[PDB]
Amino acid sequence: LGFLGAAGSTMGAASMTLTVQARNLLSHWGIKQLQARVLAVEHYLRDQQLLGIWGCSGKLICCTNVPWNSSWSNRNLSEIWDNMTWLQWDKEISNYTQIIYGLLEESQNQQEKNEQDLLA
Amino acid sequence: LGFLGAAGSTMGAASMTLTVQARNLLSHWGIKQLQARVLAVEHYLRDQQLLGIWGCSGKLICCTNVPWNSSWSNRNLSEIWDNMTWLQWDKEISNYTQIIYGLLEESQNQQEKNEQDLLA
Amino acid sequence: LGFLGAAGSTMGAASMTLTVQARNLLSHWGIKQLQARVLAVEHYLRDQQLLGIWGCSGKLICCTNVPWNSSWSNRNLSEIWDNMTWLQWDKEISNYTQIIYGLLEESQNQQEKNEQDLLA
Amino acid sequence: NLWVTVYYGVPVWKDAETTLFCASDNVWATHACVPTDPNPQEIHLENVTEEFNMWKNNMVEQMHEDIISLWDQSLKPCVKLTPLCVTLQCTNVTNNITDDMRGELKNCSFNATTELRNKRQKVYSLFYRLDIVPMGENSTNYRLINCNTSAITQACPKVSFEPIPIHYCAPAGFAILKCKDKKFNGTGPCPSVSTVQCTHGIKPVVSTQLLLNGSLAEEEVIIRSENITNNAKNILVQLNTPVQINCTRPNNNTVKSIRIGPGQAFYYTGDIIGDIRQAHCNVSKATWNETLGKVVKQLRKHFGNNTIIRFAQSSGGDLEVTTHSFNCGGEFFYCNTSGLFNSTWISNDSITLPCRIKQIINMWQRIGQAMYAPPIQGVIRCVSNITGLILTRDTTETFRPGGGDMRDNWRSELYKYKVVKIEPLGVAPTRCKR
Amino acid sequence: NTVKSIRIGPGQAFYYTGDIIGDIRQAHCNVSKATWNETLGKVVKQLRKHFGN
Amino acid sequence: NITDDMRGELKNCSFNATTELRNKRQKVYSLFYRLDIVPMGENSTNYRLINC
Ligand SMILES: *[C@@H]1O[C@H](CO)[C@@H](O[C@@H]2O[C@H](CO)[C@@H](O[C@@H]3O[C@H](CO)[C@@H](O)[C@H](O[C@H]4O[C@H](CO)[C@@H](O)[C@H](O)[C@@H]4O)[C@@H]3O)[C@H](O)[C@H]2NC(C)=O)[C@H](O)[C@H]1NC(C)=O
Ligand SMILES: *[C@@H]1O[C@H](CO)[C@@H](O[C@@H]2O[C@H](CO)[C@@H](O)[C@H](O)[C@H]2NC(C)=O)[C@H](O)[C@H]1NC(C)=O
Ligand SMILES: *[C@@H]1O[C@H](CO)[C@@H](O[C@@H]2O[C@H](CO)[C@@H](O)[C@H](O)[C@H]2NC(C)=O)[C@H](O)[C@H]1NC(C)=O
Ligand SMILES: *[C@@H]1O[C@H](CO)[C@@H](O[C@@H]2O[C@H](CO)[C@@H](O)[C@H](O)[C@H]2NC(C)=O)[C@H](O)[C@H]1NC(C)=O
Ligand SMILES: *[C@@H]1O[C@H](CO)[C@@H](O[C@@H]2O[C@H](CO)[C@@H](O)[C@H](O)[C@H]2NC(C)=O)[C@H](O)[C@H]1NC(C)=O
Ligand SMILES: *[C@@H]1O[C@H](CO[C@@H]2O[C@@H](C)[C@@H](O)[C@@H](O)[C@@H]2O)[C@@H](O)[C@H](O)[C@H]1NC(C)=O
Ligand SMILES: *[C@@H]1O[C@H](CO[C@@H]2O[C@@H](C)[C@@H](O)[C@@H](O)[C@@H]2O)[C@@H](O)[C@H](O)[C@H]1NC(C)=O
Ligand SMILES: *[C@@H]1O[C@H](CO[C@@H]2O[C@@H](C)[C@@H](O)[C@@H](O)[C@@H]2O)[C@@H](O)[C@H](O)[C@H]1NC(C)=O
Ligand SMILES: *[C@@H]1O[C@H](CO[C@@H]2O[C@@H](C)[C@@H](O)[C@@H](O)[C@@H]2O)[C@@H](O)[C@H](O)[C@H]1NC(C)=O
Ligand SMILES: *[C@@H]1O[C@H](CO[C@@H]2O[C@@H](C)[C@@H](O)[C@@H](O)[C@@H]2O)[C@@H](O)[C@H](O)[C@H]1NC(C)=O
Ligand SMILES: *[C@@H]1O[C@H](CO[C@@H]2O[C@@H](C)[C@@H](O)[C@@H](O)[C@@H]2O)[C@@H](O)[C@H](O)[C@H]1NC(C)=O
Ligand SMILES: *[C@@H]1O[C@H](CO)[C@@H](O)[C@H](O)[C@H]1NC(C)=O
Ligand SMILES: *[C@@H]1O[C@H](CO)[C@@H](O)[C@H](O)[C@H]1NC(C)=O
Ligand SMILES: *[C@@H]1O[C@H](CO)[C@@H](O)[C@H](O)[C@H]1NC(C)=O
Ligand SMILES: *[C@@H]1O[C@H](CO)[C@@H](O)[C@H](O)[C@H]1NC(C)=O
Ligand SMILES: *[C@@H]1O[C@H](CO)[C@@H](O)[C@H](O)[C@H]1NC(C)=O
Ligand SMILES: *[C@@H]1O[C@H](CO)[C@@H](O)[C@H](O)[C@H]1NC(C)=O
Ligand SMILES: *[C@@H]1O[C@H](CO)[C@@H](O)[C@H](O)[C@H]1NC(C)=O
Ligand SMILES: *[C@@H]1O[C@H](CO)[C@@H](O)[C@H](O)[C@H]1NC(C)=O
Ligand SMILES: *[C@@H]1O[C@H](CO)[C@@H](O)[C@H](O)[C@H]1NC(C)=O
Ligand SMILES: *[C@@H]1O[C@H](CO)[C@@H](O)[C@H](O)[C@H]1NC(C)=O
Ligand SMILES: *[C@@H]1O[C@H](CO)[C@@H](O)[C@H](O)[C@H]1NC(C)=O
Ligand SMILES: *[C@@H]1O[C@H](CO)[C@@H](O)[C@H](O)[C@H]1NC(C)=O
Ligand SMILES: *[C@@H]1O[C@H](CO)[C@@H](O)[C@H](O)[C@H]1NC(C)=O
Ligand SMILES: *[C@@H]1O[C@H](CO)[C@@H](O)[C@H](O)[C@H]1NC(C)=O
Ligand SMILES: *[C@@H]1O[C@H](CO)[C@@H](O)[C@H](O)[C@H]1NC(C)=O
Ligand SMILES: *[C@@H]1O[C@H](CO)[C@@H](O)[C@H](O)[C@H]1NC(C)=O
Ligand SMILES: *[C@@H]1O[C@H](CO)[C@@H](O)[C@H](O)[C@H]1NC(C)=O
Ligand SMILES: *[C@@H]1O[C@H](CO)[C@@H](O)[C@H](O)[C@H]1NC(C)=O
Ligand SMILES: *[C@@H]1O[C@H](CO)[C@@H](O)[C@H](O)[C@H]1NC(C)=O
Ligand SMILES: *[C@@H]1O[C@H](CO)[C@@H](O)[C@H](O)[C@H]1NC(C)=O
Ligand SMILES: *[C@@H]1O[C@H](CO)[C@@H](O)[C@H](O)[C@H]1NC(C)=O
Ligand SMILES: *[C@@H]1O[C@H](CO)[C@@H](O)[C@H](O)[C@H]1NC(C)=O
Ligand SMILES: *[C@@H]1O[C@H](CO)[C@@H](O)[C@H](O)[C@H]1NC(C)=O
Repeated sequence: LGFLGAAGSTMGAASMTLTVQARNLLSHWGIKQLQARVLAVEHYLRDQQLLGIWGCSGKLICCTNVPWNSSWSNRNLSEIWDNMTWLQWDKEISNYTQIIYGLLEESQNQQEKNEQDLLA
Repeated sequence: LGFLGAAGSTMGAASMTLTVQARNLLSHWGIKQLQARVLAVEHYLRDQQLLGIWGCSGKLICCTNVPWNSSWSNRNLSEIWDNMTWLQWDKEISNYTQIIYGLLEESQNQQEKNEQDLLA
Repeated sequence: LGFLGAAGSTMGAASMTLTVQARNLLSHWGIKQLQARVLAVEHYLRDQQLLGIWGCSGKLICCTNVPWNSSWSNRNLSEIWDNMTWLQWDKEISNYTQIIYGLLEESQNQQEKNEQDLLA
Repeated sequence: NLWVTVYYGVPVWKDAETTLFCASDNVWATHACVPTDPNPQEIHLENVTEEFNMWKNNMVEQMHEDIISLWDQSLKPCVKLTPLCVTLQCTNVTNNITDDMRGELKNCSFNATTELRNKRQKVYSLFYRLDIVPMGENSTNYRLINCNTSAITQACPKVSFEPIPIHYCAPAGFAILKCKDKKFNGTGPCPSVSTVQCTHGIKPVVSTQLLLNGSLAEEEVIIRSENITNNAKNILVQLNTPVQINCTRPNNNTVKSIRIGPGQAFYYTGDIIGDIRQAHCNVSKATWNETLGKVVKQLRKHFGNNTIIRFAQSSGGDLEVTTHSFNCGGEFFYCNTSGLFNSTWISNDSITLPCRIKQIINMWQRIGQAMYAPPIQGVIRCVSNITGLILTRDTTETFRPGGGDMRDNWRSELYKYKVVKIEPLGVAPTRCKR
Repeated sequence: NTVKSIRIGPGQAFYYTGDIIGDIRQAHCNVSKATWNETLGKVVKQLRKHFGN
Repeated sequence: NITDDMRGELKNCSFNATTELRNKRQKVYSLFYRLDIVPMGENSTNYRLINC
């Protein structure tokens, strides 16, 4: 029930503890510790900015409009959400990550301009 | 009308100055000042993270789906929102705050999963 | 197409590179560099706080309910979006800015109270 | 059919190198330590298998820097013994000296500075021979060993060198993973890993070839080396039982002091009460023989089984690496372990180790610093646990004591910990779409 | 120059010129004459655009 | 053998330097540029380093 307790569990189980980990991201001698705190803050903010760019601000689970190319991972749902741990999944889409992030950004920009053109 | 000007007023009045206080939360000799700034930032981010977790991100007034068990405070809307100041209210539901925060977190997690299983 | 690449283009074109600039806002000897990092973070957070206050949290383009008093700039749309560059626009309406920001804040406060009084 | 869904707060991590913050309860546990050790929570990760590695763990390096730095800071307010770098005329000690003490001590007189610039005083003191160097070959004229190189700083007598445990805690965004496999040899997959908030307290004990007061193996002697077939690597042997060692400096010293300047006091041994005897340490003989037998049985699992394992004394180098160095009650001992490693193993007695004492030491493997340890009044006795050995390797294999590098002592405690960064953001396909 | 050194303190070495081997000559720098004369002519040509022609 | 242009530019100076031992001094002979020393008294070879 604690931090990373679900790390060895399947993705479909681990997705239920997202708030457990999210809350553990925030909190001359002493300079290097101060630098570490500042950098931890910058890291945190970059992840939040990125969720904002993709239109996922404010939520732990964000559905998008980008489809999954089978060439990234051709596994089915009962082989990704029942037979794999997030650690093993991360080391399978690791070299298709930037592709996905780029697509998510493009999808959100198209959605924002289209919504504005609909509010007229 | 300025920062904390409404502190001595009733909750039903003070609730209209939320932006006044929100805008005053941000901004070896000299090291202690950097340490203070970093900690002020971490504090700020933790408040924002909770609003994120509870689904209140981006707003100063947020309604929820958690009910008010009368065992926390059995006062009626009149007494709370037209007599008590926020300082007095906070000192009443001080013991029963962690409970409320835990309930808000659980409610949002239930809401996120249901919503996903409806856009499927 | 890089950072500030669109600075010399017209507003109607430059608006398509908002993510290019957003992603470049984040990332005794060494103290001055820590001060710079901390201040860059505080600057970033103040802008994000302000978007939150106005009800524009999480998005790069936000439409509001505040109308354009023509006294600020009586130029038409074909003169603002087809010819002027964001740098020239900023110079033109720079001293009527802190009026616009005040109006945006007031509009959102009214918007929040009306939605709570409706969710009743 | 499937769409990308973004998840945040995902229990995933990657190896990372960051700065850890110390938490404790006089050089160690300085004011620079978040006063906690609360209840460092341990959250067994169950079905996780993580590629642990010592001999890469950067925590070793951070601790090394920290300790060296804390040590140097403790000397910043202390007296510099530079007015004392003068010709010291020396003779033999007028006492009852045993054979093992010949000559070991010298009675040295010199002209010292004092509080007023136009005043001077004659001072004499007792020095160990290892702290002074003859000037002009065979002559009564001698100089302190470190006056041709760096200036010596007197340690402040109010500050105790006794090791104080320091816990190392992760900064937010990071976690420390602990390997609980009782048979873990320092590398490779660890089938039982838990997440901890902060490490246990580690005592920064400074010793060479015999590791003192460390952690014991849970079940069996564990032999850990970066590459067992590489003679350039050291072997750390963790014992599953302690061996008790009893050390003494059996001479009742009288400590005197002088002012060498305005608020600057120098401490020295004035005289010795009673006979002059050699410092020494006792190790139970049977216990030690059983301990080596266990080590041999485990070495034979890496080396041939029908083999011969021989132990021998360190072959060479300076006193810092040929002996067992340690701090006993504030004095610095250099004990001869040839009595412990003198046997061949083929397919209520005790061992006494002679010990030398020095007052002028360098501590870390550095050239530009030197420290004077004030002598301590009275008679010193300390008891400690041998918890591991540092060995090097030459049919028949021969092993000798090593331990010149301090990083290895710290590796014997930090080998079970790894630092990772949490990477909470990621994606996966689902049947859901906006 | 032959450089010699002494200790003046506890690990503190001082360096100095011990002796000079051979004759003593003045230090100096060479600038090509034609190159330098052309260089100033260009500078003058440009100065005349700010000053009288 | 000094070129005319260098006459008076260098001086050969003998001094008492400190040593490793606080109570001892050593005689040192070194070559200084005239620009780094100043005279002290006139009609005398007593010179001192410029910035003391
Ligand atoms: C391995 O662990 C053992 C067990 O902890 C350790 O032995 C301990 O050593 C310390 C330091 O020598 C002993 O502490 C002293 O105890 C006496 C007895 O009353 C006190 O009088 C001493 O106080 C004087 O000295 C202090 C400075 O050190 C001053 O601050 C004080 O004012 C006094 O002048 C001091 O407290 C301790 O008793 C032993 N423990 C046992 C069980 O013998 C051993 O040293 C460790 N091994 C290594 C290599 O570190
Ligand atoms: C070290 O030498 C000093 C003399 O330089 C010895 O001190 C003298 O001892 C005699 C005999 O007890 C006394 O009468 C003198 O008054 C002492 N002189 C001083 C200055 O104290 C000292 O005993 C010698 N110590 C050792 C260990 O040999
Ligand atoms: C300390 O200084 C004293 C003088 O105050 C030295 O005493 C000299 O000793 C030598 C050796 O016999 C004599 O020849 C001198 O005549 C003594 N000086 C005087 C004026 O009495 C003493 O040796 C010095 N000690 C050291 C080695 O530092
Ligand atoms: C270490 O071992 C030695 C023996 O080698 C012990 O020395 C004896 O100590 C008693 C007093 O307790 C004396 O009466 C004996 O005469 C000593 N023996 C010899 C041969 O001299 C010593 O006490 C032991 N303890 C330690 C180091 O703590
Ligand atoms: C520890 O003590 C032993 C004696 O037991 C010393 O060993 C002797 O060293 C010399 C010089 O190399 C050899 O010629 C002798 O043959 C050795 N004796 C034995 C019995 O082997 C050893 O050097 C001492 N070590 C230290 C660090 O002091
Ligand atoms: C999917 O993507 C293909 C292009 O991607 C190629 O393969 C991936 C794994 C990466 O290595 C990438 O660099 C390569 O360029 C396209 O052929 C294909 O049409 C795409 N399919 C869909 C459904 O769009
Ligand atoms: C998902 O796929 C499962 C296993 O199928 C086999 O192994 C994988 C790794 C591929 O090599 C695939 O071509 C093989 O056929 C099935 O057992 C499982 O039933 C499938 N699940 C669903 C619901 O499609
Ligand atoms: C309401 O509270 C009832 C009493 O239980 C507890 O004590 C009070 C003072 C609060 O601290 C509360 O949070 C504790 O649970 C419960 O028996 C009852 O089930 C609660 N009802 C609801 C709506 O949860
Ligand atoms: C609200 O209640 C007032 C009396 O308050 C009583 O005591 C407090 C502490 C609470 O326990 C409250 O529930 C009790 O009723 C009335 O005087 C007042 O008229 C009521 N106002 C209404 C009807 O909203
Ligand atoms: C539009 O603006 C008119 C003039 O505004 C005045 O001058 C500007 C620069 C500001 O200083 C503003 O505060 C001044 O009032 C107003 O008279 C008129 O009411 C405004 N109309 C609207 C739509 O509010
Ligand atoms: C837009 O305006 C162009 C000329 O602008 C004139 O001056 C500016 C400052 C404004 O006052 C504007 O309203 C004036 O008309 C015209 O050439 C152009 O035709 C106009 N286009 C449209 C769409 O009205
Ligand atoms: C580990 O796997 C077992 C099944 O072998 C399962 O019962 C247990 O819940 C799993 N633990 C975690 C943390 O997922
Ligand atoms: C993965 O899960 C599917 C559905 O439960 C199952 O049919 C398949 O055999 C599993 N494969 C394994 C055991 O990795
Ligand atoms: C990309 O990642 C996949 C899964 O980890 C791996 O099989 C493949 O070899 C990787 N390719 C490269 C270029 O490393
Ligand atoms: C303070 O109390 C008086 C009544 O005594 C009330 O009229 C006034 O509005 C209150 N002040 C504030 C800031 O609410
Ligand atoms: C203030 O308290 C009194 C007594 O409980 C109550 O009658 C009144 O309704 C409360 N607030 C107002 C002014 O509505
Ligand atoms: C809250 O807890 C404190 C300490 O137990 C107690 O004194 C106080 O009365 C409690 N207040 C409420 C509202 O229950
Ligand atoms: C610069 O101006 C020219 C017209 O003179 C236009 O064609 C070009 O697209 C403009 N450059 C950018 C970056 O907009
Ligand atoms: C202004 O906009 C018009 C219409 O797009 C265009 O034809 C003209 O070239 C633009 N002029 C400038 C200065 O960009
Ligand atoms: C304010 O801006 C307008 C338009 O740019 C300009 O005409 C006016 O002079 C400015 N006033 C000030 C305060 O400079
Ligand atoms: C002083 O001690 C040394 C070393 O033990 C010895 O060689 C020398 O003969 C002794 N001198 C006197 C005078 O006792
Ligand atoms: C000091 O003297 C010793 C004599 O054994 C010599 O080995 C060492 O190098 C000398 N140190 C310096 C800095 O000259
Ligand atoms: C430690 O154990 C691992 C088990 O995978 C083995 O590969 C490695 O060679 C062993 N190392 C030593 C020094 O025994
Ligand atoms: C150990 O050293 C030998 C030297 O011959 C080398 O061949 C071997 O690869 C090394 N082992 C490892 C794990 O690097
Ligand atoms: C160490 O001292 C204890 C008493 O404190 C004694 O029982 C033990 O036998 C001694 N051990 C050795 C090796 O001398
Ligand atoms: C040490 O072990 C060997 C081999 O078992 C044995 O022959 C010898 O007698 C033992 N010595 C002691 C003191 O126990
Ligand atoms: C090595 O000897 C042990 C007994 O000490 C035995 O159990 C093991 O099987 C032997 N291994 C080989 C390869 O002979
Ligand atoms: C090793 O033991 C033998 C007796 O078996 C003894 O003669 C020899 O001196 C000892 N060597 C050392 C260094 O103690
Ligand atoms: C040392 O001798 C003095 C004087 O007789 C005595 O008071 C003191 O207790 C002795 N100390 C020890 C450790 O024997
Ligand atoms: C040696 O280990 C035993 C068993 O853990 C412990 O009780 C004892 O205190 C330890 N000795 C020292 C000096 O720490
Ligand atoms: C500098 O030296 C080079 C030879 O290295 C020579 O060719 C060049 O002409 C010299 N320049 C001057 C200004 O003397
Ligand atoms: C420099 O230029 C001037 C003007 O052209 C000319 O009279 C003079 O002779 C030149 N000098 C040299 C060295 O070329
Ligand atoms: C200055 O002289 C140049 C020729 O060297 C000529 O081209 C230029 O026009 C003149 N300018 C004026 C202002 O006379
Ligand atoms: C020494 O040099 C000076 C110039 O600095 C000169 O005037 C003087 O005559 C020279 N004396 C001798 C003896 O060479």
